[PDB]
Amino acid sequence: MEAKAVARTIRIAPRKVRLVLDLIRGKNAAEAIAILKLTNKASSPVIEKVLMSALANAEHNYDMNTDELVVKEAYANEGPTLKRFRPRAQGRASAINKRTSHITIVVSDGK
Amino acid sequence: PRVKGGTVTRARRKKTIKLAKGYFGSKHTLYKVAKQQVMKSGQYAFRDRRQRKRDFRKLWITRINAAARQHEMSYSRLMNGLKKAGIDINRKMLSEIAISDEKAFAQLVTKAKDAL
Amino acid sequence: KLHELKPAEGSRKERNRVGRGVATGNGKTSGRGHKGQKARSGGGVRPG
Amino acid sequence: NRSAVSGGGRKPWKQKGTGRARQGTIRAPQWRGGGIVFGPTPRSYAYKMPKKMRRLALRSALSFKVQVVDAFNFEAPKTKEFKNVLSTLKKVLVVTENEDVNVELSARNIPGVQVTTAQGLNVLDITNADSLVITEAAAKKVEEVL
Amino acid sequence: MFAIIETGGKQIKVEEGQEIFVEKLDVNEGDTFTFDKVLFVGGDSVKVGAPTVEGATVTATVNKQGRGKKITVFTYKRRKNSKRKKGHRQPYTKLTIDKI
Amino acid sequence: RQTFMANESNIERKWYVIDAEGQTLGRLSSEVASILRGKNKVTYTPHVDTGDYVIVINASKIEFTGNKETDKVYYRHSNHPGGIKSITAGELRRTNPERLIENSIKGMLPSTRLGEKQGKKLFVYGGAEHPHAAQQPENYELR
Amino acid sequence: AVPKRRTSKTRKNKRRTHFKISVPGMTECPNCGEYKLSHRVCKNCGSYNG
RNA sequence: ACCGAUAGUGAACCAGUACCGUGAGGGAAAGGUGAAAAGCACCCCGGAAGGGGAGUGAAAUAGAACCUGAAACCGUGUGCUUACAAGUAGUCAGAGCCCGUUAAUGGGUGAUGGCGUGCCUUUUGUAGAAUGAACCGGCGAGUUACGAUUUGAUGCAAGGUU
RNA sequence: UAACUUGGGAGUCAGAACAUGGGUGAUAAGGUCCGUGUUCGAAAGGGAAACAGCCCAGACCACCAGCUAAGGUCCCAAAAU
RNA sequence: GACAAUGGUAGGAGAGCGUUCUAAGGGCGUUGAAGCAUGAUCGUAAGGACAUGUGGAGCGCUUAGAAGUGAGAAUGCCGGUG
Repeated sequence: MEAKAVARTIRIAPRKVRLVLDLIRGKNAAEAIAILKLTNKASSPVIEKVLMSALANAEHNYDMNTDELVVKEAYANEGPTLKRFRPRAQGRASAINKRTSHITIVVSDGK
Repeated sequence: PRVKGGTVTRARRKKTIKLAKGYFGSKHTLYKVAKQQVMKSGQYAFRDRRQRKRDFRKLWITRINAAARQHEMSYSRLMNGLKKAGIDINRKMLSEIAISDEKAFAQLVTKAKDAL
Repeated sequence: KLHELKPAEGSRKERNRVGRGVATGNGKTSGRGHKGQKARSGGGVRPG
Repeated sequence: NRSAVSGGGRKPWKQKGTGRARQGTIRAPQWRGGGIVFGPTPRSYAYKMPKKMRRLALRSALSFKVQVVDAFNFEAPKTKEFKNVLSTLKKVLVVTENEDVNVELSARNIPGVQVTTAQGLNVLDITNADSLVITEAAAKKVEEVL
Repeated sequence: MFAIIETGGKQIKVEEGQEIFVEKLDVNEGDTFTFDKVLFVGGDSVKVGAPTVEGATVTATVNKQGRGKKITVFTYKRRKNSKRKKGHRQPYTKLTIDKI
Repeated sequence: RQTFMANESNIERKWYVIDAEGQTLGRLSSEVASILRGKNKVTYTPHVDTGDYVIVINASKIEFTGNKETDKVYYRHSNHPGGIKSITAGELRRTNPERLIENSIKGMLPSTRLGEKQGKKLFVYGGAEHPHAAQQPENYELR
Repeated sequence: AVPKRRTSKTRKNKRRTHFKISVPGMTECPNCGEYKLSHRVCKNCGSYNG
């Protein structure tokens, strides 16, 4: 059927994550983990975690073969941003947005 | 008593955003640009009804003139042929009669040249 | 009768309320014309 | 208003070199938390009108009621007795003489019934009522008054 | 076999079995109605036209009597605080042309 | 109401061929542009090209009037600073007549997206031989 | 300088047309059984054998 | 015929408190699970967080970042359309393609053609290269007391009125 | 078919160009000051390419009807090669 | 019926819509109120209904009365977000 895994308040910017998520969307689940292990980006490990949890939820709660599971969807959504401040010069000060993201992945057999 | 403005501003602004859909970009999202473009739309529509009348008048004259030239006349010489032979039909009907029946428009052109 | 009351025809009028829109007639400047000593909150010169 | 809200009395910034709008206090109306431009003030609402118009309004209310029982006899205040008295004869205005303090008590608990006396006939009381139950004496006292 | 009927200050090229739309006529729903302002008749049949053909007429069944889509009439003068909104549902009557 | 509009399946298009020998340039160009936009025909609608394909031949033979051969300088700018070019009609009639007649005609058609469709229905040859034998071109005389 | 006019969210996405990152250019290891990255040591089990 | 969390006290919350100042002194933001904690036992992925089931529950997209949950804004998917074209982005006409309503001359898109230099303010006169507005949401400006004056209504009338 | 009177309520006291009679200037100025008129101000529509004031003409609203106005009829661009 | 009028800035006059509350009357509502989302709906405008989702407990309607009664502009204030 379909099995999802969501990771919430992952402390990475969401458009530093959609870079990687634009790769493994539509792919098989084997090459997906291959890519997510081989890539240089810092979003790969957390997305490795999430995609492996998606596959495990499939094979444990829904019992669909972990051989034909294709990543139907994968997307990041914004989250609660931590707003910080940085001392500029001459007494000024500039905001900083330590933003977060919610990483959802949905693997489905396609049947 | 106190009367805090609630769900009365929203209602009319929503009413104005529904009214502007199909617009490029923030014209259909934002209110202070959607209102301006809705006003411009109303003014343009007011103007364009009158100009619609004018446009079709031009087009009818153009096609009647294209028909009469295939019958060795003008628009002007023909339309004087009519109204001097005997008062007749208007331009829209006369054009689409020249379109549908090529066989009655020449009836009229002979009866018009008969007006000399 | 206390749920159908009718003041005598011609007695009451609703007050004039300026500075609310431009379709009433007294909205933008609110009946004061443009700039000047009398278009300022604080009245004009004293009477006389 | 501005004079009453706490704090203020300090121009926040300098008015000239900041780049922000020029402000005078943080307790001005356009801010939040300071200043109501107009509004409520503790003030009365009553007014008057001539004696003759007052009396004519009372006469007109009774006139539209016309458009009367014997004396009430209630030793003890017993609301069921009063409910029976109202059923044998529900916006009732039971008008009595000076005051019978066993008919007001017998009747103040019934919803829709209002009791009063000939010296205390309102116009809101009358026009709120669907019926008038005035005694033989109260009819004569009000014919004497008005 | 068509014709040209003058109805409401406008000519209309009308054949049989056709549904037409005209400005408001006084008749009610589902009624006959004879057009006399016919200035030109005949297609493949004959080609006769006078100021008014005066021998031919048309007969139509009054199919319906209603009001068009509300067009809103908005317009404003910029920088001079003047604007004006109206509405308009132009009433029409639709007819079936029964015979010519 | 009823006003026939030309569609993609309504339209027809024809091929004409006009001798450009002995004709004044503009007196011919107006006729040709009329044909190109397509208002020799009764199914004229503005938002489509109901006009025809035209083949102007003998473009090395058009005639000017008066001192227009030596005068009537055509200019063109190259969008580089100071670079403007010029050519007189006499030198453009022997060097490139098929650009003389084309520029005359295309200045009489609108500058729109549909006016360029119509602009590229004109086929101009300096000579009496045009390779469009496979199109059934018709004679045409100046009305 | 400073931007004279705020950028639409059309021009933005057009400019981010090329903000992709390609895949690494990997292969499968004939020994490890899994995906390695070409011309590199196999992550999973050991050898290179080139 | 007082407010209802930007309101009402500066303070509905451990508030004259964080914080700011050498100091006198200035000064915020911060409410809502559920009828009842019944507040998620157990299993799986994970280092944990976080999830997916399984249960509590009337409801868990009521899971303590907990009543509804708008808009700006950020995304994923898809029906119509766009890489020879000069665009205050609409409006009138209009093929083609896709659907199917508060069922009535239907809805979405839009090849193409005609017309068309935003809004306020201030000005003799602004597309103006004069002002002002990043966008969204909320708050934000002729009021009340007492006198005078004229108008409408009502009541009496050489009297009227407290 | 307006006019005056007596009442309540205002706004205006920066005007502009065009024709015309003058002053000033230099028979300069889209200059400046006055008499008379028109339009803009507060006026959209058509013509003057574009263009408040120039010529025509005063928009209650709908119409895929007709007649004219300034101005025009080779093509762009409606109507006379 | 017939005729006549209906550009408009400062400004003058009239008629109205809508919001919160109050009185009276009469009603709807856990068989689902307010609100929010969508819609191809009715009115000359301000605007008024209706249907479906969401929501979970209060709201209309007539007639009067009283106003903290309507926001796009203040280098407006606070929050969020580009």
